[PDB]
Amino acid sequence: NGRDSEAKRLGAKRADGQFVTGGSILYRQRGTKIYPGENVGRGGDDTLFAKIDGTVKFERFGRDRKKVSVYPV
Amino acid sequence: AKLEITLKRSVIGRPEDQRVTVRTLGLKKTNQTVVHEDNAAIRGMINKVSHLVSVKEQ
Amino acid sequence: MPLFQRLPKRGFTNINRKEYAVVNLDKLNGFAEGTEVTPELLLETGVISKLNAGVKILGNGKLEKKLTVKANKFSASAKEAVEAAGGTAEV
Amino acid sequence: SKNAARLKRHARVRAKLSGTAERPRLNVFRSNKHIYAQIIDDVNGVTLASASTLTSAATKVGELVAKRAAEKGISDVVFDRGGYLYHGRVKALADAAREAGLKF
RNA sequence: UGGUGGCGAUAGCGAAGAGGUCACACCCGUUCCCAUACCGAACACGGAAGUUAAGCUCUUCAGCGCCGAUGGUAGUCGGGGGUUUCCCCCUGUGAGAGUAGGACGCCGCCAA
RNA sequence: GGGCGGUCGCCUCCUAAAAGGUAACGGAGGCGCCCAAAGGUUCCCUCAGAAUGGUUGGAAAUCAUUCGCAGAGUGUAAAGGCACAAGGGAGCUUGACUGCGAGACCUACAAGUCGAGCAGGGACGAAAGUCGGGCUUAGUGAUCCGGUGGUUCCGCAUGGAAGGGCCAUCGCUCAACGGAUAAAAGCUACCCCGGG
RNA sequence: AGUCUUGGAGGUAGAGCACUGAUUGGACUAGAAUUCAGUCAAACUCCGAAUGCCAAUGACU
Repeated sequence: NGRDSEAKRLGAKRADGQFVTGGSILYRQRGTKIYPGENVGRGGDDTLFAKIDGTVKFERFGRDRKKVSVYPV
Repeated sequence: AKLEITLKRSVIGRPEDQRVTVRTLGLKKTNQTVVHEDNAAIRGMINKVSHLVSVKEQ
Repeated sequence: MPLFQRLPKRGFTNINRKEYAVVNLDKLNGFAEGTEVTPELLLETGVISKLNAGVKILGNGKLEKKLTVKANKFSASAKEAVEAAGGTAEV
Repeated sequence: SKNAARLKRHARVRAKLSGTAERPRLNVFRSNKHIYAQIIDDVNGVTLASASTLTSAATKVGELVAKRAAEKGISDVVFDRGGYLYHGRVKALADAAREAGLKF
C-alpha cells in the first residue's frame, strides 16, 4: 500500500481585485464546489475562467454556495 | 511628533523576518538611534519586535 | 536520452539548389547613372561579393532614377519600382 | 399544481436564457380567462411594453403586443415560452407580432 | 388585486380566522389543433351555470425550523520561565456550545 | 551489512504539519478499459425506505395507498459534486468535426491541461442558443524502424522509372513504463585488484 | 521588501453527532432492521479562529 498517485495541481489561480486577462486560469476543481459567476464559463474539467478582461471579485449564492465573477474595467 | 528607537538585543539568533523589519527601520548596529515620525505602520513594527527594541518617546 | 535524439529528422535535401545574388533595391541608390548595369559591373565594383547562379533583385527599399538592370530573376514588387523610375528590366 | 408546474417550467427556461441587454425578454401569461403579455428585463424590471386583452380571436388582440411595441421599436426581444408548450395560442402569439416589425 | 422581480427561509413549515363585482381558480365537454408504457388525469382544446370547500389572497399564533449576542473560556501568533512519555506566566486576537434576543418577511417594477 | 521475498507505470484517499510541492520497505484501495450507446440536442420527470389492502408473496422481488430535502442514482474506485438537477422518460440525431486558436494552468526539459472567439460545413429546436464524446479526475508510450493509403515536391546529361520527401494510418507488456544494443545464464576461490 | 488598512481561503482540533464509523450501555424484539442517547474517531462533517503566502490601494520608511 505504498503506491501513491501524483497529486494533480488543484487550487486557487487568482485573488480578489486582480487585473485578470480574459481566458486566464481562475479556479479549477473536481465536480462543482464553486459555482460560476458573471462573465465566467466552464471547461472539460469544470475549470473556472474569464471571458473579458477586467477585475475579479468573490461572493456567494444561498446559505452555503460561493461563486466567482469578473467585472469589466 | 517624533520617536526614538534603540536596539537592546542583537538580531543574531532571532528568526528571519524580525531581522528584516529592524533593517527597514534603519538599524544595523546595536545601540544605534534613529528618529521617525509617528504612524500606524511604524507602531505596528514595534509590536512585532518589542523584546528586541525598546522605544523612546521624547 | 538527449533532446536532439528525440526530434525526428525533416524531409530531405535537393541536390542542386539555385541561389542567385540578392541586393536590396537600395543598392542602386548609390550609383552614378542607370546605364548598362550588367552583373559583371556589379561584381567589379563589388555590390555583389560573388556572382553565383543568377542575380536576383529584391524590392526592399525605394529607388531613385532610371538604371539599366540585367538580372536573372525579378521580384514582382521589384519589377515595378525600376519600371517607375525609368529603368529597363532585361532578363 | 398546474400553477406550480408552469412556474417551474418557466424557471428552467429562465435558468438558460435571460437575454436582457437591451434585447429584452417578452413573457406570456396564460390564465383560464384570457392571455396576458409583458416585456420585462432582469435587473431593471421596467415594462417597456405590456399588452393584454383586458381560441386565437384573443391572439388578434394578442397581435397588439407588437402594435404597442411599435411606439418604441428598438432592439430584438427574446420570446419566453413560460410553462406553455409552443403549441396553440402561445405559438401563434410570436409570429403575429413578428410580422409587425419585431425581430424574433 | 394580477404579472414578473430583488434580497443568504427573519421568506420557511405549522395552527386559526377572512374571503372573492372585478382578479384568479376550480367547474363543462372533446368539435378538431395536440394527448398518455394506460388516461382529456395531466398537456391541449373551447365554455361560463357555479360553490369557494381548496389553490391564491388579507389577519393572527414562538408549534417546528432558522438567525443570533455581551461576558467568560480554550488553544496559541509574539515574547518569558520550570520538575519536560510536560507544565506555568505576561502583551494577542478571540470561538463553539448556551442564553438574552431577532422573527410567521422585507424591498422594486408595471398592469387593472 | 550482503541473502530470502516483493515492488519498478497510471488514479482516489491516508501520512503530508489546515492550499502549490513534500519522505519512509508508512496505512487504504483501483487500472492496461467500456459504450453508436451508458452520446449530442428538444421537451417532460421527481427519489430511496418506512406504513396498509393480498392471486402468487418468504423477515424480502410485483401491486395501488398516507410519506419522505436525500436515507436514491449516475459503465467502472474512490473522494469531490448533483434532485432550477448532471439523476429518470420520450421525440429526434451522429459535433465521437475540418482548419485553428487570444490566452492561461502546470514547471529543469520533453510533454501534459483548460480554452473564449473565428472560418468551413452541419445536427437540433419557432427562436435565443447548445453541440470540437461520456458528472470530474485513471484505461497508455519516445525517437527509431518497417506496413497500408491520399497525393502534390523532387527525381543526378534529357524524359521516365526506381527510390525518398510531404499528409491519413499499422506494428512495443520497451511492464526494469524519460525506452544502454536486434541478440545474451550461473560459475569458481587458492582467487587478480579499487574499497569497511 | 517591511509593517497597518479593507473585502477575497482551510476544516487542522478547541471540537460533539444529522450522514459514516469504531462500539457497547440499553435496544426494538423478529440476538439481524432499528428505538432514547453515553463514547471515540489518520482515512466522521450543519459553524471559525491565530501566521503566511495570492493580490489589491493606499500610506509611511
